[PDB]
Amino acid sequence: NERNITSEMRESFLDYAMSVIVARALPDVRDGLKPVHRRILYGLNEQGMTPDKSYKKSARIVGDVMGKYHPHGDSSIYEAMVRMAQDFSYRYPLVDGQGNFGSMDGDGAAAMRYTEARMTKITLELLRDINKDTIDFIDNYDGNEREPSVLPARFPNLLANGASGIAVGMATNIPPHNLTELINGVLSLSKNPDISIAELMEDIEGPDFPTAGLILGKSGIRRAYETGRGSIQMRSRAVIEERGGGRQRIVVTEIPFQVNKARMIEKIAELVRDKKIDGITDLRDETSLRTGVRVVIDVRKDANASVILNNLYKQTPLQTSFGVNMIALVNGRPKLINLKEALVHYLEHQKTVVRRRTQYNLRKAKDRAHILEGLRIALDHIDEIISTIRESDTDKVAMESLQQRFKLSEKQAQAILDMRLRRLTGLERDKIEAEYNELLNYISELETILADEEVLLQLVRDELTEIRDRFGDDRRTEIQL
Amino acid sequence: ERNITSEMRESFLDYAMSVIVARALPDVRDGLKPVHRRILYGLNEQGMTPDKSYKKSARIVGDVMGKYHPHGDSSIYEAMVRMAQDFSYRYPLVDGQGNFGSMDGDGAAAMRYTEARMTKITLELLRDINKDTIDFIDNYDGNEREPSVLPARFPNLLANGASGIAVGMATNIPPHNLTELINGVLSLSKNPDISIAELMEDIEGPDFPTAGLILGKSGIRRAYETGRGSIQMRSRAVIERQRIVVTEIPFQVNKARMIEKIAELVRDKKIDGITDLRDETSLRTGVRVVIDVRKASVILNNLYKQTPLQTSFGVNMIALVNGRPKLINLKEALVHYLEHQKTVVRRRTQYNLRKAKDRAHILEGLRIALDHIDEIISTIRESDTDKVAMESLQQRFKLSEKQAQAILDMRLRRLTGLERDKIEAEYNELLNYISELETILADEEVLLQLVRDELTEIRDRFGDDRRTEIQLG
Amino acid sequence: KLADCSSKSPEECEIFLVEGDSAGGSTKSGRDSRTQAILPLRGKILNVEKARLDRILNNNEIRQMITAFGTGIGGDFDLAKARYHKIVIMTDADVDGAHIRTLLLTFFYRFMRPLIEAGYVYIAQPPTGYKGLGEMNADQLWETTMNPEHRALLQVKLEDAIEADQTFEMLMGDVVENRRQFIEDNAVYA
Amino acid sequence: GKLADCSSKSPEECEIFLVEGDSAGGSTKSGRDSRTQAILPLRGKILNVEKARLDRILNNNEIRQMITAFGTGIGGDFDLAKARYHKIVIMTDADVDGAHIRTLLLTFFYRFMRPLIEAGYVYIAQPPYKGLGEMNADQLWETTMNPEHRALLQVKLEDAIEADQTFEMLMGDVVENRRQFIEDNAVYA
DNA sequence: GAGCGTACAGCTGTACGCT
DNA sequence: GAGCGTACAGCTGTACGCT
Ligand SMILES: O=c1ccc2ncc(=O)n3c2n1C[C@H]3CN1CCC(NCc2cc3c(cn2)OCCC3)CC1
Ligand SMILES: [Mn+2]
Ligand code: NA
Repeated sequence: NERNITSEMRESFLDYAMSVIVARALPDVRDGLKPVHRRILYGLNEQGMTPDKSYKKSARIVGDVMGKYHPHGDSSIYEAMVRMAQDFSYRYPLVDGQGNFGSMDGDGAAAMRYTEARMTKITLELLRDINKDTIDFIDNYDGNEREPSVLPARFPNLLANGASGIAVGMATNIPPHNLTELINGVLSLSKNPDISIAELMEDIEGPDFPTAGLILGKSGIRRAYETGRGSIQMRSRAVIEERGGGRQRIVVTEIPFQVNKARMIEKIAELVRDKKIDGITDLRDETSLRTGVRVVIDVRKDANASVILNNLYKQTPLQTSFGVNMIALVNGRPKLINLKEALVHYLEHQKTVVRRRTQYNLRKAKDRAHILEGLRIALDHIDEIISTIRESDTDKVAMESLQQRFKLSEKQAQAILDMRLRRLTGLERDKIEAEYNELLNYISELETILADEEVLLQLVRDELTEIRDRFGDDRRTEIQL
Repeated sequence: ERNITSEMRESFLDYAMSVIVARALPDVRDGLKPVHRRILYGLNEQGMTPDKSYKKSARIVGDVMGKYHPHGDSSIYEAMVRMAQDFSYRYPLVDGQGNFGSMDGDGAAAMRYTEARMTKITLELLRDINKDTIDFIDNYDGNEREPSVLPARFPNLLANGASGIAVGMATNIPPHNLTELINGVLSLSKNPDISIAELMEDIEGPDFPTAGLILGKSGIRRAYETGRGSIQMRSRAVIERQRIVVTEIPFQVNKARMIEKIAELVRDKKIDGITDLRDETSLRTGVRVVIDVRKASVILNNLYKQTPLQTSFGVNMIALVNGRPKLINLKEALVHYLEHQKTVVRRRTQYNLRKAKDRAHILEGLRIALDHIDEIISTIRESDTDKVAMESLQQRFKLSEKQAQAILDMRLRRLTGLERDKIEAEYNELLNYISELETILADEEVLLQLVRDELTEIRDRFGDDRRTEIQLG
Repeated sequence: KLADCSSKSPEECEIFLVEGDSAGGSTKSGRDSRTQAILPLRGKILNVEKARLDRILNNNEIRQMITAFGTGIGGDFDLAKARYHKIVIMTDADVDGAHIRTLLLTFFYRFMRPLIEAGYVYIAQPPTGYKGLGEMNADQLWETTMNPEHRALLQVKLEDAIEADQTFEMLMGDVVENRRQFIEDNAVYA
Repeated sequence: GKLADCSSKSPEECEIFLVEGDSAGGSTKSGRDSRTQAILPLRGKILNVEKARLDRILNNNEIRQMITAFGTGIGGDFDLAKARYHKIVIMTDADVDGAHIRTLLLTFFYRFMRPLIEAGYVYIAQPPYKGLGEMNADQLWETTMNPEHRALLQVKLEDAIEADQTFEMLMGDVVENRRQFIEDNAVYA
């Protein structure tokens, strides 16, 4: 019939904008993932593509993810997966990929038909206890599948790997961090709810990029930690070595995060070709698999290498700023957060996961105890049980007779009818008793956790500590003060 | 060092042979090229049957690409698309949801948008595949298993036809009418010394999905006798100043392209009398191309000659027989298929008998256990381990290892009243079934009749009217 | 690109703008080729509220629309020279389709405003729940969306020119703040 | 187009690796010794210079890129002394489609750059297993590209007459002679 | 002639926010 | 500045046989 152009534009643009904000471009505060990444990692989990298992074809993964979880282009899915496997993009890679997954020179990965992928070992920690009712599941786009709303994420993934995302009306740009630092920070926070950002920074020095390099100063870091917004200068690792006859050369071995190496060299050569910079004689990318990143800039005899190097920082991506803008989803809404907020939201997420996991374990263990109690009754009075079943004309009658005679529940009665004859042998009765005895031990341990929040919080601590010891590594990015 | 002649000959022979035996040519048994067989087997493994809902095309292609077909996604998808088009496949093998292309050469929607499943009749290609009827082979990487041929309970090669460009050779087989083919196979099964002329009483000629006309029986006969021949496919056109209406076009003719050539004719002043050329074709209306005439028979005859309104189907029945490319006539094609059916049904029976006998053996053990249950329990109860219990059951009751195993695996709920009557009833049915299967394995004629019956059932369920009219004169 | 219709009479003719060939195929098979033309675009079109004029005119997709409508642009725009009296926006039933609709309406508002004023610009209503229009069969797409007898087109009405000027500038304009403000003002999460 | 040259300019020690695409090319660029090893990824099945007319051959992009990379020219205008590399390595996939691309490249080399073969600059690399587009940089370097460990097969022209016949028969426009060759030599087993 | 149908291979245009 | 990274979208060579 009729539709006002103003109403249409406002409605349609808000529809798109909100969707990009909440369901595309911005990561969750709890697991640090976007929809596409969480659907890739969940997809890997469902098809049992674990580190111990062999690589699977990338086309099969992207097809499974596209079909079940992500009703979007293959390009957007595949390219997302490739990033999580790149050791130059991801500080803690979440995907293990075999084949050509791209280089720092910005050549793309091989088409998905050549490559194979699987989980990394730390990705198991993202997904640990996902099947234990720790997180809520929601319908998928078509409603024929279920998908997680958030992963348990047993390590602080938002701050570890960081994120960048161009949304609508806003964006996010969060630098990666060191896992040993972050967990130490979370442990500190857990011991002091009224801890300062200042004190948190004793654990968390600043960003830690997979590409190492150098951070200039700590004032940039402090501001971004305090307000969620700040500018951190990333510098290449370059040295000047004398060459004899007064000659010098600049050797670059580490470049700023998210900088394309080939493109950076092109820029340098562009400045030399246009004579925008003075004193450079030769430019060679001697990067090899043996040496790693290596860029050699030869320098004329008369020219001062220090001046040339400083000029290269100003004029090229040799020095680059990372503009921190810490917008994550909190309770389904875009929020500019500070370092403490992000850690706090995560800790609360862990507490819930651990509390829900314990509740689930207690539910299952008590169910299993109920069953074992029924089996214990059955094996202790087996002669009576046999007779009761044999005198029964149908399975239904046997059900009722067992419940009446032995004061059994319906579930107990079913388990007895489902019992194999091999269970009547000597070893099995001791097996049921031993299983039931240690179960009672387990039930009380879980109750102790649910009885005291102090016990539960220590459990969170200890699990993070185990994840720190196993997956923690050295700082790569040197912060020069 | 490496001789250039040696390298050229060996590297080229590698490609040529591969293209011939594993790309471009269909098998005579099931009429499938590798990519088609891999698509259909994928659908079956993932349980994408007609009763189940449509599955995302991208998810099928990734599954096929990952396990079976180490080739481009476009190669697989375009192949799957074609099996779902009622204008390409005389008996479509894929059931497609969404945009799957038109007669005007418009391709299907990107695979992110389409959904697919098996057709009813694809189930018949795959029927009995888990009954040791066909030989399985390692996939390309050795992580998976795939079929070398499908059981193909209907003659798919001739029904759906094939065109493939190989190396050194090619294939072009027109589709046929299912009823006619099965009738033709039934005839053959009764008369091995049957002639082509006799076979043509059942199989009048090709039957294109796009219907239309065939000019004469001469082209058909020569193609059926030698494996090669020109068959004139003519559009269905009627005359009604006057206008010509085309309702059916020849097979594999692009409708939009054909119209362009008619318009190109009148523009070049190559034909006389055409005033207007319109395509009034809608899905609801069907094919309708109207050619208005200046104030018509001579013009229509002129169009047949000068446009793809009449197109030749150059028949060239090359297929893989025993893993080798062979130019075949009509009889060879039916013989090779029937012999495949005879093997399929034989192997299925062997499997079935083997399965039934194994089961009837288990049931014997259960009967003894249920008949003497008081003793069975005590023997089990007095045992310390499962192994001891296994030995005790075999010794005391003269049971096999499998029988004793099945007794220990028996649930307590099977001790109930109706259970004993349920075991004996199943057992009596087995004994008769075992008997039926042995009769089939012991008499060639009984096996051959079983093939006849099964073929006839598919004819009665899936057989349809002929679409293409064969005009004599 | 353009699959034109047979009728050369603008008053009874309608053109459908679809997202591409995947939707274009369904649309071409389902259409009434007598009076329904189809122009498949190629994903997100240019935001004419942000782009420079030079880029707009050279833009291939923009050019195809101007050529299809046959009116021209801006001052050269002649409503009499319109070959279609119904320009129907038929984007996919998703959030990106909603975006492409805003981009299209932006072009129409800034370059061919008289089309909107004359009431030539419509919005199709495809059934919700489908991934794309290419996900639909041609028969279902025709009956529910394209058939004049059963379809439900929305005629784009310009009621307030000054309000519209501000609306387009805020949503589609170069300044992010105005957009972020609107989002904060209006966004409904729960 | 997409050539990654070696830094050195001394052809006697330089080598160019011809690969099938960017999938293979990417891995190859990572793993190579960028001092002496160049990489030219083509865009798949290259034109058959035996069947194709000279107009099309000279118009072809991958053909043009190869001509430019070698710097020799074609025919009588061809000069051996102007070769940019003294090792032109055909590194085809592994698979049967690779073998085909191999025969298409040797057809081009024989017909347009025969003295390149004669001099012994043309080689065939042997990937270790399926395609080499699925290989890591370290894996590809050690197995195929490392002059310490690699096994390159030098193409040698023995009988010119016999080689002229081989190309005409296999790659020529007459199907029959090619069908015949297949029939005579194919062992299906 | 040019296209039928399985194979090989890859690139460009758009939106969006930020420093 | 321009490109970061998830989104939308699509095209053109090449081989090979026949007719
Ligand atoms: O449309 C065009 C136009 C030009 C062009 N140039 C270069 C180029 O690479 N491309 C160009 N294009 C397109 C694209 C080629 N395209 C072909 C399909 C392929 N699809 C990969 C894929 C998809 C899926 C798979 C596997 N592989 O299985 C799971 C589900 C879907 C991606 C690359
Ligand atoms: Mn869309
Ligand atoms: Na040397």
